[PDB]
Order: sequence, then structure tokens, then C-alpha cells
Amino acid sequence: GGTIARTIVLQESIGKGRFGEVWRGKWRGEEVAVKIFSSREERSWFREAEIYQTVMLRHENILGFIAADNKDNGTWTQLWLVSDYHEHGSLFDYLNRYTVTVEGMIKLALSTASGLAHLHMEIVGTQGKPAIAHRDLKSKNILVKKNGTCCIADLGLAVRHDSATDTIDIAPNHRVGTKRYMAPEVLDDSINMKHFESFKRADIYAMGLVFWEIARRCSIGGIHEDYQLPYYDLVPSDPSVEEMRKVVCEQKLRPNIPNRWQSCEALRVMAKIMRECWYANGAARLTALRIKKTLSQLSQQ
Repeated sequence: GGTIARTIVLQESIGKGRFGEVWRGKWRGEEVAVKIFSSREERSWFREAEIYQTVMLRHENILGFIAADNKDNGTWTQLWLVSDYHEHGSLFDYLNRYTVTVEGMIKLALSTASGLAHLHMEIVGTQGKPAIAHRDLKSKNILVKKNGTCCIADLGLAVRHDSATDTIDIAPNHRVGTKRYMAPEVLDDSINMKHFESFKRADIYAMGLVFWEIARRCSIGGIHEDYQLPYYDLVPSDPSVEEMRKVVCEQKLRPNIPNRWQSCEALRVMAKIMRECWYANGAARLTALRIKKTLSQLSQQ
């Protein structure tokens, strides 16, 4: 018989995924995360297995994929995705629980930007890696490791690019992703979905929102902001595309940058990155590589 799912024992329910159910399992005595899909969710499971098996994808700031497998319990078939387990869970959970130091904030932001720069970068060669855009970047889709660094997860909605032809591996549907984090051009449907660079630029807007969530939690002299999602002050908890479009596209609002962020160099650098991710024109936004470079210089200094 098989040698992956057969040997894993589910221990604790972690929660529901966009598709499937997430569990903490034990494999060869180690904790692993297991996402289980039903037979009717095969397309979602297969596509996420396909993205995670991309050549040369592995990176310290991308969730470590172990295997895809099937498990027949005697009544129905389960479709499994097994990955590394991170006890802290999501960056969203971590930021709700804790405040971070200046060093802590920089570690979280630089590791997120390093993972995004790796996802976005094409690596040439026989064992080359295509450029990939996430399409659903948010604090609930980033995990925090024991060492206080992040890894990007939930790659199931990603798209991959073939650079020689400037084509995308799937026929992308409009407005996939979490509405709160959708870029202005995604919200108003002006995005050119035949242009792969458009998807990278939309991910940068969302990373800007995540950086704002982290910076609120940076405590200096015991001073910090409470945890909030971006746009908590302007839209309902589960907002519609129309609610988001009216705020982001028509009123042209972005999350507020508190005055106290001007009194600290690390917070000034973070606030400037946010503004340069939030431009309505995707072509004016910073690239993930440029952000990684700015933050590497900040972690050093």
C-alpha cells in the first residue's frame, strides 16, 4: 500500500480552508499540517498540489510542501495535502495575540517580502522556476515560524507565468481572492488579466495592507495600536466587492497611517513602503525585490 497518508494520524482540527478542512497530524512522530478535500473538490485539491509541486519552489519563506495523497477510509476517498506544521499559525493569529518589537516587526515584514519576491521571480534554467502570483495574499494566508519569520501559504489560487509567450497557465476568473485585500484594479475590473505583471502588482497592494497590520502591533515605549484588519474603520466584517470598491476606488481611501509612526525610523520606512504599495496605478508600486532590499538595509542598520 501507499506510504504517506496511510502513516499519518489526525490529532486536532485546525479549521476550515477556502476548500477542505485543516488538521494537525502526526507523521513519523512529527507534527504536520494536513488539508483534506472531498471527492467533489478534486479540482481545487489538484490545482493546489500542482502549484506546490512547482520546480524550485521551496524557500524558507514559502510553506514547505510534503506530499499530495489519497486515503480511502472504506466508505469514501479523502484527497490530502500534507505540509509543514507551524504552531503559531497565521500572522493574523500572531498579531492578535502579541505585540512585536521593532526587530520583530522588521523580521516579519522582510521575511514576507522575501517569500513574495521568491514567488514572483522567474528562475531560468533546465530546473527553472516560473514566476507565480498569489492572488489571495492576506495575514490569514501567511504563517509565523518558531524563529519569528513568516512563510507564505495557501497557494491554491496562484497563477504561473510562461515568460517566452507572456501567457498564464490557467484562464483566470475575475475577482478571485479575499475582497478586503483586492487591489483597486481588481475591485473595479480594469485589471488586464492577460498581463501577468498585473497579478504581481495586485499582490504588492495586498502586502502593503499586511505591513500596515504588522506596524500597528510594533510596540515602542509600551505604545502600540490594537489589532485590526485593513479597512476595519470603513467596511463591514465580510465586505462585498461593491462596499470595497466604493471605499478604495471611488472615495480613494487607504488604511490610516498613525502620527506616532513618524517618530521612529523603522516605522517611517514601513509607512513609506505602504504608501508605495497603495498607489491606484499598479505600475507605480514597488516590486517585492525592491521592498526586500529596503527592509534588508533596515534590518542591517
